[PDB]
Amino acid sequence: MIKEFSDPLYGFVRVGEAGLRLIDSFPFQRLRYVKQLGLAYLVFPSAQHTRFEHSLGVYHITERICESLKVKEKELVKLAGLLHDLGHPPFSHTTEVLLPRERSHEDFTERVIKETEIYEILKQDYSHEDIERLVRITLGKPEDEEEKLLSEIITGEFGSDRMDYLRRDAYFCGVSYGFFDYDRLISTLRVYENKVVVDESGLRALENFLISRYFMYVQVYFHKVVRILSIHLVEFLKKLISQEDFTDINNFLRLNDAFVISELFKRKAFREDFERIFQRKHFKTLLSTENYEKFSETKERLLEKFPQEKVRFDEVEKEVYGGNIYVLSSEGLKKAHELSPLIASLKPIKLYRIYVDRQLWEKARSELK
Amino acid sequence: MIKEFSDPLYGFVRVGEAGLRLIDSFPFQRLRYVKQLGLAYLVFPSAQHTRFEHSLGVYHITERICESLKVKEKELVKLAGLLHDLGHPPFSHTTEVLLPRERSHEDFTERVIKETEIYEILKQDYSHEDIERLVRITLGKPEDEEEKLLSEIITGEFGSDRMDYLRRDAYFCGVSYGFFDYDRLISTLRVYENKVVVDESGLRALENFLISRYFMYVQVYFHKVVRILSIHLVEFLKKLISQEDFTDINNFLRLNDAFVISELFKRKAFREDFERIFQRKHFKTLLSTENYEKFSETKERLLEKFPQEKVRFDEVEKEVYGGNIYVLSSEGLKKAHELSPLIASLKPIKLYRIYVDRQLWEKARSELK
Amino acid sequence: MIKEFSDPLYGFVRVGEAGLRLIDSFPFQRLRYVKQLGLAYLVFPSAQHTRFEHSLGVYHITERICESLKVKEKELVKLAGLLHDLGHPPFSHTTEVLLPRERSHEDFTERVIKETEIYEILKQDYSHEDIERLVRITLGKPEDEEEKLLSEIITGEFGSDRMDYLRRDAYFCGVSYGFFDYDRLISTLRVYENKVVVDESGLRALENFLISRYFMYVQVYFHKVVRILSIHLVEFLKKLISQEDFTDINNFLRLNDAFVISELFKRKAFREDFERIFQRKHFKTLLSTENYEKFSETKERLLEKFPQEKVRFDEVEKEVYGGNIYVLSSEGLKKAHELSPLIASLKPIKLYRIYVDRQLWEKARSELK
Amino acid sequence: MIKEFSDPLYGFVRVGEAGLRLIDSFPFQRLRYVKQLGLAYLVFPSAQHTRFEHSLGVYHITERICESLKVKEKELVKLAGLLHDLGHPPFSHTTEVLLPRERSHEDFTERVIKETEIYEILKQDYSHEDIERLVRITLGKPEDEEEKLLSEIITGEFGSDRMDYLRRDAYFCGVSYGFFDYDRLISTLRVYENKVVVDESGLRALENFLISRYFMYVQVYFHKVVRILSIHLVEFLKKLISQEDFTDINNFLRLNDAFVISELFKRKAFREDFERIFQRKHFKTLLSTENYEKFSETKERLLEKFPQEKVRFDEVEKEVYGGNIYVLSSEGLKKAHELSPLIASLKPIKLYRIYVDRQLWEKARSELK
Ligand SMILES: Nc1nc2c(ncn2[C@@H]2O[C@H](COP(=O)(O)OP(=O)(O)O)[C@@H](O)[C@H]2O)c(=O)[nH]1
Ligand SMILES: Nc1nc2c(ncn2[C@@H]2O[C@H](COP(=O)(O)OP(=O)(O)O)[C@@H](O)[C@H]2O)c(=O)[nH]1
Ligand SMILES: Nc1nc2c(ncn2[C@@H]2O[C@H](COP(=O)(O)OP(=O)(O)O)[C@@H](O)[C@H]2O)c(=O)[nH]1
Ligand SMILES: Nc1nc2c(ncn2[C@@H]2O[C@H](COP(=O)(O)OP(=O)(O)O)[C@@H](O)[C@H]2O)c(=O)[nH]1
Ligand SMILES: [Br-]
Ligand SMILES: [Br-]
Ligand SMILES: [Cl-]
Ligand SMILES: [Cl-]
Ligand SMILES: [Cl-]
Ligand SMILES: [Cl-]
Ligand SMILES: [Cl-]
Ligand SMILES: [Cl-]
Ligand SMILES: [Cl-]
Ligand SMILES: [Cl-]
Ligand SMILES: [Cl-]
Ligand SMILES: [Cl-]
Ligand SMILES: [Zn+2]
Ligand SMILES: [Zn+2]
Ligand SMILES: [Zn+2]
Ligand SMILES: [Zn+2]
Repeated sequence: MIKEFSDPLYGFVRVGEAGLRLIDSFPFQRLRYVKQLGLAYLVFPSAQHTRFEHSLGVYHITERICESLKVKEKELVKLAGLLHDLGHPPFSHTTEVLLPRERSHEDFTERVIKETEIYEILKQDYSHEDIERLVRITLGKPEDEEEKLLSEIITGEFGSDRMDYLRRDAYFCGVSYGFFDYDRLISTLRVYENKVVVDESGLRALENFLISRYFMYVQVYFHKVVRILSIHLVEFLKKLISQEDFTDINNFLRLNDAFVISELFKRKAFREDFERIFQRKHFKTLLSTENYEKFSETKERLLEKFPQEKVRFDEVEKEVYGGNIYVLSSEGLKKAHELSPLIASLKPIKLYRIYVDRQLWEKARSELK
Repeated sequence: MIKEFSDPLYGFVRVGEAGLRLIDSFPFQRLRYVKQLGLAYLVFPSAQHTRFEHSLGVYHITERICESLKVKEKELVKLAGLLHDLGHPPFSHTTEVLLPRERSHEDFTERVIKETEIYEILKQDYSHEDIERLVRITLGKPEDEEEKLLSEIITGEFGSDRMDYLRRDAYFCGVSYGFFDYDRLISTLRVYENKVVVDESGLRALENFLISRYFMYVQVYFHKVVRILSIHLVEFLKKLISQEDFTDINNFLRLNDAFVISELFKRKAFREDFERIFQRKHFKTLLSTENYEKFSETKERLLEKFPQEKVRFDEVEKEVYGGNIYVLSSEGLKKAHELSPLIASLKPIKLYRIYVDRQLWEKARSELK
Repeated sequence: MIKEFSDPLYGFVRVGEAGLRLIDSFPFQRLRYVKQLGLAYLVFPSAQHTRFEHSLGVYHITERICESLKVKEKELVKLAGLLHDLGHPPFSHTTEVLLPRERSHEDFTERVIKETEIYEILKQDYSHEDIERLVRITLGKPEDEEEKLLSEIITGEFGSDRMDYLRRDAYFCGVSYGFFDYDRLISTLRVYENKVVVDESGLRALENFLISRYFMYVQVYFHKVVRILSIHLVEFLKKLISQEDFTDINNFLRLNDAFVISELFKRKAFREDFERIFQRKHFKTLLSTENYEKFSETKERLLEKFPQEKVRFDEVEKEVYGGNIYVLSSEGLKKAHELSPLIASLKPIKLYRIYVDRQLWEKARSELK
Repeated sequence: MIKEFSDPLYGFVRVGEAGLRLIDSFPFQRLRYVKQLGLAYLVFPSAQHTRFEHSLGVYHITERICESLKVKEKELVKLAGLLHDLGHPPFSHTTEVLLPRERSHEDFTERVIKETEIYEILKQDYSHEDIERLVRITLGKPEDEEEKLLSEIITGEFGSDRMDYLRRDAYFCGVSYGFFDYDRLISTLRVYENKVVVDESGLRALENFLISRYFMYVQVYFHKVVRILSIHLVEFLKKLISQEDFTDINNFLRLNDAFVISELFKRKAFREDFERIFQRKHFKTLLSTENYEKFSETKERLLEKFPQEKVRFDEVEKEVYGGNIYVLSSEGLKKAHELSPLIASLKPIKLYRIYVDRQLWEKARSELK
């Protein structure tokens, strides 16, 4: 009826019968073989956590938020959270790689829910219409204001998805700045005018959350080496799937880290990809800057001199505060930046990197600056 | 010879023989009877830590920083850290009330070191000249470059004094928002051009340190009730020291928290002081705002209707980053804001408060809206 | 209506209107001036926490346990927990000192509840009969099986009193072994046959709790120096109160740490007490042993040779597991030691100490072993 | 020259050039593909940590212990710590299945060090003789007293190997019951009479270490489902290595977790193995008891009615304290139980389990009661 799972992020996650049935299905079990952070373990060696544990964590936090917000459709929203990652391919930024292969561009999460045993499991407790609702909610495609609130609980600025992965990524990578008082923040959330908002008692908790998110992006998600390994990985994965066909969902489901890593370790047609990823031959950071003009002028000089195939450019950006968070004050709604100098200080992260083939690095360095 | 003291911040603090002799003296033991945060325990109940434990913590953090920086004169700077608080008067913001009531203005820390057994104790290990250098170092008044480096270790922006109190204040108040473990920050410190600077590998640790400091200010030091209690206390302390004579250092040494409180709890002349501070009859916050114009305008309308005696004003304007921290880059020494857009962007804290006698509070409220 | 208090042990403690009224009374405020651990700060310098914060913590944990156990009289039990320490005198083991003074030997907690403004505050919400019930519950003097369950929630083996002070004492003294997963233990508690019992899912949590309790006793409560300072303190306090009269409860209420410490610091008739406690002249540990026979034979030799006034003996004992804890298993109640080798291993702590005047220590050492 | 690796257990692990050259070799990188705890992640989902991170942690803890103990041959013992796992075969309890399938029985750790690039790498820094000493030290087979001391640092009861895995296993499994920070224990270690011993000031830290180890055994290593999964895995692994030839070391090196799992997930011969391990069809626990007689009697009645193939038995009998740890007292060297009644009293863990095919489980249950 209820089973407990140890999770070092929370203590224990209690899961009821519907979640357990889903957990034991083949598509959910597959997530144990998909690292949350892809190749990041090559930089942060303890980053071994998988999408399976993250999905359990999302279910847990979704439950907590639904409890705090007194949401009526609690069980349906918890399952939406649990199943949020079913269609995630192995690695980072590789949904954009898979989608253009299949003719429909149908989201893989929607497909795994509707085309596998997951669909049958859900029907035990829900109508097909409620299942369509859970698909909209989990994919962030609400059709009305009711679904919008429920979807925000998982995918919003305070969503259970983000709350779990920020803390889980911090815990495994070893980044103490990524922790925030999730418990206190959840307790200060309110529904107001069909929005999830923060009570003014939660203003420090909100600051801490936004700042923790800043640290995770600068330290881990935008780490210069994590990014170039991902660049090499995606170029490889583009080749591997180039003639693969996803009309059969089982060709998606057979995609896990090990499958891709094995093709890389064994086929000699991919030796170059293999070296760039696994033998420390990734292109080397020539420039990392917050100054777009400096980046652009260096990029231009390099491309005048070096062939394009020997360089890579990466422009990364993330709003730390997107201007759309309300704080419920004594005098009604206000925007968080009106009340917080810290939130008021927050600007988008903008980082520009140039990487070069290890053979040309010295030449590119001296003949360019 | 070497004794260990339990300290929940650090595990144990190990102290050598010179430090123990100093710890055992009466002017150091006095610090056990002066709360680090004065009356803050009336708002944050667990803020019971004293200047005694803080001083042991400063000694321990000074040791650590000297170890990281490979400082020659380690023992002397450790002792300068240890004795840094000898001249502190009970509660907060009290130095400025005692100095005018003393003819020459001499710093009480220097007086306690020179006019009590502390001097004889230090003379066992240090020359007359090194004791004068210890005094300058501890007061932040160096006369040369060696003294300036050593003084920076204790009193600088991330000096051992601040590193200990920010962490200890958070630990005892219960402030779960900052990350307060500066082991990483300490490890990335360097001496360059005779300054304590941060290596670029410590940029994130420096960001975390400045954010943790912002949280302590907004949550604790500038808490609106903490501030009004201190306003009441300081008014009283001035009456109590109308014209006390500090020519005899023992009249300073007898000032501890219990002495001040007893003088209050007992005398019928000081009854309204007692009520405002200890019977929860402090002036009530009418306005707390970040807008100087709203403050100025409310102050005007208010002083039209009510007498000055029945109101108190408080202006807090505090820099979260002072523009004077160096980071050692591969390109040489930079200002921290030159390398961290986030630090470059941290805004100052600006808060304006108006407090009114609790009897007139409802009267003042509706008469202003 | 609800006020939040920061407590580093829990985050925030939320207190309703009845608790707030009680908190702001003179007898509850007095507890801010009574250190939980008495003179232990002379050994563990950060042990500055007071009975005021402990009482708030007891209220908080009582609420949590009542919630987990679905107790009907939740509010009355929470207040019983909040008011549990009202009659605690300053220091350790000094209730046994005060009781024989007053003619009635009435418990001081009962007296403070019934003879001060506390009584009037409680009547706002409860009948005098319910107030008598709260007195029985808080003092562990239940009159029937209903009251017995409620009283166990506060004063039992898993009581909220113990759960708070073990963790609070660990947090402030700096003893990491004294922490246990209080949250998990509370969640596995059950009421069965009018007893608080532990579900079998909580068996590890129970082991951890009992072991944490072991560490606190060996490291802190029975620390050899903590004990001899308490021995000197109690002998002093016996003198101070010898002719004091407690028929007026205000003579109890004026007893706080500062009052006693001041009599000690200022009256020269007590110079010897003062030195033994505050000038490092406490009797020195000559023998500390688990072997009663070795203790007894050494005690006899010393008393043949030295006058009794120059030695002190201390026999300390504590059951770590008292054989009276039930675990609700699949096949009904069992005793914890049937299921746990760790609990099965636990024997009473038995420690025997001899202390001697610092003048006779060397003579006692050589002329005795 | 010196590189830093994030490790959530320690902050960062700093490695010098000899260690980096070893870390970058293929036999060391293999360890990234072998989970520390085998199949435990099927019960404790976050148990994803690998032998790679564990080996870096052993290197780091070895460094720390050499620093505390002032060990001359620090670099050599650190490298012995680093390479300790080179010969580990994927999953748990697998050494004993590989050794009989290899003619001479030579330890695979020694083979990997001598028969791969590891040897050439070590020869850059160490003589032929020091490499033979490193091998003995790491295998716990010393030939003299220096080698024995160094080997104790890694493989002893509180060796760096155990200190790291107990803490790392707790951190990733989520075991909140022990205290697993052994900084204090390390600081109290001494070398006496050429043994690693504990100073009496570390008696409590030693008690905590042994209790923390008890918790890991009862909660994780002896978890009834963890044990049955390993029983199924080991039966399969034996079939897979019926007669594989390990004369070529590359046939050992190609054994990682994914290789074993692939061999299973794919071949139709191994289908019931696959189901028992990966499709939650493991034999179900019929009996778990501490009573050998109940075990023996249930085993008998059971084997009367059901065939051997449909049942599995497991006997676990593990010493929580082995009687062979020394504590340096003021009276000289003692056994730990001579000084700690609690350690003297810790009982062994004894657990007997009977598991049955999940089809026959209800049939076996009521036929036995
Ligand atoms: N060399 C090496 N570094 C690793 C490994 N795993 C994690 N790391 C860390 O991640 C970083 C990888 O960057 P690297 O490829 O060496 O390029 P770098 O930025 O010039 O040092 C290193 O600095 C290490 O701190 C590993 O297996 N080998
Ligand atoms: N009333 C009261 N509040 C306390 C006490 N100790 C700490 N606090 C905390 O102090 C804060 C504000 O106190 P209060 O005097 O009631 O000011 P106000 O509520 O802002 O008008 C609240 O967070 C209380 O939780 C106490 O003894 N009495
Ligand atoms: N000397 C000294 N020790 C203190 C003080 N506060 C805490 N301690 C600690 O508590 C212990 C007190 O014991 P002490 O009176 O010195 O007798 P000891 O057991 O022989 O060291 C010391 O070992 C210190 O670790 C203090 O003010 N002075
Ligand atoms: N059913 C199931 N349990 C899991 C899984 N991963 C971890 N667990 C935990 O594994 C434990 C026991 O698993 P199970 O196979 O159901 O054995 P049983 O419940 O004791 O018969 C429970 O604590 C689960 O919470 C999973 O994928 N499926
Ligand atoms: Br569920
Ligand atoms: Br209440
Ligand atoms: Cl939680
Ligand atoms: Cl990736
Ligand atoms: Cl995010
Ligand atoms: Cl010293
Ligand atoms: Cl103050
Ligand atoms: Cl809590
Ligand atoms: Cl005491
Ligand atoms: Cl107790
Ligand atoms: Cl090295
Ligand atoms: Cl295994
Ligand atoms: Zn997600
Ligand atoms: Zn200070
Ligand atoms: Zn209590
Ligand atoms: Zn190992």
